[PDB]
Amino acid sequence: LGFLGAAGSTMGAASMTLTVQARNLLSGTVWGIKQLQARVLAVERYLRDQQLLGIWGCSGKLICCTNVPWNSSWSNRNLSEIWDNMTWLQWDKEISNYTQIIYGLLEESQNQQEKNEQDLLALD
Amino acid sequence: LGFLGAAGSTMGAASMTLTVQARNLLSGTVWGIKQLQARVLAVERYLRDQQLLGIWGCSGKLICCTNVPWNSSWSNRNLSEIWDNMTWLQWDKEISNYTQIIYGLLEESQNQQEKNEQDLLALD
Amino acid sequence: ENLWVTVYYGVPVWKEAKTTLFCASDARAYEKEVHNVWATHACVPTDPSPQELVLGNVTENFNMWKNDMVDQMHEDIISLWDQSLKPCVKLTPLCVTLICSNATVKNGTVEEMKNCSFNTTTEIRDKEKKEYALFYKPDIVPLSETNNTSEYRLINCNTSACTQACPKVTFEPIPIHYCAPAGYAILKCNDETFNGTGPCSNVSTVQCTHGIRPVVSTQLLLNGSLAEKEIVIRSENLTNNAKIIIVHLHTPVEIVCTRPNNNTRKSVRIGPGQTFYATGDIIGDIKQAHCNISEEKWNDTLQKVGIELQKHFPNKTIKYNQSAGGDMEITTHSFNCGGEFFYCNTSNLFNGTYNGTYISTNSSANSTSTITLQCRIKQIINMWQGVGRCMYAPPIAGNITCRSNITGLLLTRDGGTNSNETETFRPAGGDMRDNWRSELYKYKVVKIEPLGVAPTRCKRRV
Amino acid sequence: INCNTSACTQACPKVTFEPIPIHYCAPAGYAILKCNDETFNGTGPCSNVST
Amino acid sequence: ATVKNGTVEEMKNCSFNTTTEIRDKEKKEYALFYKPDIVPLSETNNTSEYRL
Ligand SMILES: *[C@@H]1O[C@H](CO)[C@@H](O[C@@H]2O[C@H](CO)[C@@H](O[C@@H]3O[C@H](CO)[C@@H](O)[C@H](O)[C@@H]3O)[C@H](O)[C@H]2NC(C)=O)[C@H](O)[C@H]1NC(C)=O
Ligand SMILES: *[C@@H]1O[C@H](CO)[C@@H](O[C@@H]2O[C@H](CO)[C@@H](O)[C@H](O)[C@H]2NC(C)=O)[C@H](O)[C@H]1NC(C)=O
Repeated sequence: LGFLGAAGSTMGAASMTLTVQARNLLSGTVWGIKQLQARVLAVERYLRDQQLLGIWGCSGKLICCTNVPWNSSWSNRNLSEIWDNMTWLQWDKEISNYTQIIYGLLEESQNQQEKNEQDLLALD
Repeated sequence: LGFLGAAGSTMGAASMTLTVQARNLLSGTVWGIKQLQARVLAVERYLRDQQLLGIWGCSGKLICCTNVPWNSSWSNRNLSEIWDNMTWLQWDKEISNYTQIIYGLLEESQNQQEKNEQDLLALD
Repeated sequence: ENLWVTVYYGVPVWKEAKTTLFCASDARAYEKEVHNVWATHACVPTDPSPQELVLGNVTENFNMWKNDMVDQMHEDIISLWDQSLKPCVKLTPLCVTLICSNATVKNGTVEEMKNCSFNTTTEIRDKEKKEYALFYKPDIVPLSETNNTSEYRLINCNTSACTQACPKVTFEPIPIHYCAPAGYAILKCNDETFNGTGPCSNVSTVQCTHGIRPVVSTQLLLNGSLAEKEIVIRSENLTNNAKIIIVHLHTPVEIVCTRPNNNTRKSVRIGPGQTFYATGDIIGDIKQAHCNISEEKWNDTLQKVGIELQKHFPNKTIKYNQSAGGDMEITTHSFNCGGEFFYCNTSNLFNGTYNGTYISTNSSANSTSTITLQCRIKQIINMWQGVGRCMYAPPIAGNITCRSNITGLLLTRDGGTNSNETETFRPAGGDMRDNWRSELYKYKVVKIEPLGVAPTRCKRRV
Repeated sequence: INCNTSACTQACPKVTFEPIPIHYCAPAGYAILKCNDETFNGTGPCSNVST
Repeated sequence: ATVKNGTVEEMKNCSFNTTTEIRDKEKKEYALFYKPDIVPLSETNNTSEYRL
């Protein structure tokens, strides 16, 4: 289906075929300095997102569920109506307010479990 | 033995000491704009190969065996005669045709595993 | 069941943002020389693949006016052209007195250009020789404020210094594909009746845009794309009578242009190892440059445009009229094709008007008859403000002809008075952003935001 | 002899034309292969090849 | 121009031929310059011929 082929497909149907959209984020071809700027900018963006995923413990990415509990004040919406028949592009316009809060919790939870990875392995 | 020190060695003997050849793919020193172009091109190449490995599930790379079954129509060659007494450089000139086919299967198999990583973990 | 946080990568999500799109072109131009043509000197070989993809359930608010791709196209073409004039000769020895002859003809009509002499510095710095060249009158101005009927000047040298266009490069508009770097997508509308701004219920994604023609014209929009099914009228705000209204036709109107005079190439060494060019004697008989348009086709075009100008002005008349006025660059239909800069008078194209009466279009008496526009030719050009604004276009020997397709109009609605019901449109000159806005209307750039967060039924197996 | 052809430049007095030796070499991800068989015709295989 | 007694802080009024917009036509002109930027031209004695 191509690059954005699942744009507008259901969130269930769009949550697969993620690799074809992950595989396009890195490429390059230049004339002049002002496009070399764009190239290194894109490389930087990719590395920033990868580093963010790693800080959450989702290295080897693509889909990665976690422990930071879903506070009801983030969605207040029904699971079927959000998964079966909503689309990701218009899901963003329902949760864009609250992702930036969740990211910090999602880092500190990784810290809180890597502490156990330290301690329990030491004791064993 | 150095950079390509295992070139020409047996595929078994060249399948080890991969780190010394993996470690040389990143470096840089530049005069002018054209060598800067070369530098960012090398960085992009490294990231492309890393992303491809991650899409297959071989993150934390170096050696990573899989499930995508070896169709007999890819080699039709005996295991000892290919592992004990062939070398990688002339192994490419026996299998160069069919790698590009295998890569897509090797992506979708990782997808077919991540589906279970979702489902079975959810049910538990 | 409970719900925790989960993160997906590779999600389809968009936000429109700025980005520098890189130009690409078809491979046949990339065996060519430096600066010939700009479409290859500063671009990359394009690929038709990947083919166009349609997004099967979408809605995105495209906007033809609140757009930033035209700004990039403007900046890129200015910088590219200013780069293209660097290796050329800069004509500073030509800022000298020109003594001109006063040949004259009376009765009927005549189209003379002056024969002017001027002392030149040869390869030797301190030795000079008498010479001559023929110049069109618009580029020649009298020098002295005191009365003298023979001592003239080039129109420059009062303003900035001024440059010859390189003889090896061309002004031919090779098509250009603008397209996006990694992490950005170009979204394309596909609803044929699109007003220009507002939602498109059918939206698509492409890798690289359709080949745009960097072609210059003021009052008529020359070679380019054609509308899909009917004429479309597009303006930023039709309640405003000053803004440029773009009319994009369905069927083209063919126009042929010609300079019949069999001109001659004359060369002049000006300083050590660089040559100034000029026209020598005119061969044959002196004649008038012009452009022809079929009359019935123009009546049909202006009538079909009148049918849609009355969708916003139903009761009132539409009453086309001549350009308002101003300098020679402001009023005429200026264009370049064949290499020589024409400036054609358009007053006969907008002389009458559709009066609501949609007069019968068939059967035409003689479709081979045409309406001729008389044209004037320059050699010194002020293409845009400030970008090394001179270019002396070296003359092309022989007689030349040019054939091209009309595809759109730039118009303007005149100021009303006395509550007039018969109000009038006119041709409009405009900045070049207006010209290219008719071509980049279909496209918008979006960034890909591939990281999303969702509630899920699984917990990490710590 | 010039001034009929292009204009023409003095060599700067501070710079020199001395041929200082130059080492060409490749960026990361590329290698230089060196033939080391002394009788090499110039084209064709080298049975001894080095990096 | 000269002043005597007390003190004076004056600057010179120097004329110079200039090429106008026409390469091969010139016109007379003048400008005032502070002395530190004006030096006598000829090594031979001349009370009026100066240089930048
Ligand atoms: C533009 O003006 C120039 C001069 O201002 C014209 O060039 C001049 O043309 C005349 C006529 O051919 C030349 O004089 C003739 O020379 C022959 C020598 O074979 C002689 O037998 C004749 O008695 C006559 O003297 C004259 O040399 C030439 N001037 C220069 C500087 O070359 C030119 O024809 C004019 N062009 C137009 C389109 O009006
Ligand atoms: C220069 O003028 C001649 C004569 O007007 C042109 O020759 C004609 O060109 C047309 C096509 O434009 C042909 O259909 C005719 O057969 C040609 N001959 C005649 C006698 O008409 C010539 O094309 C012009 N030069 C250029 C470059 O357009």
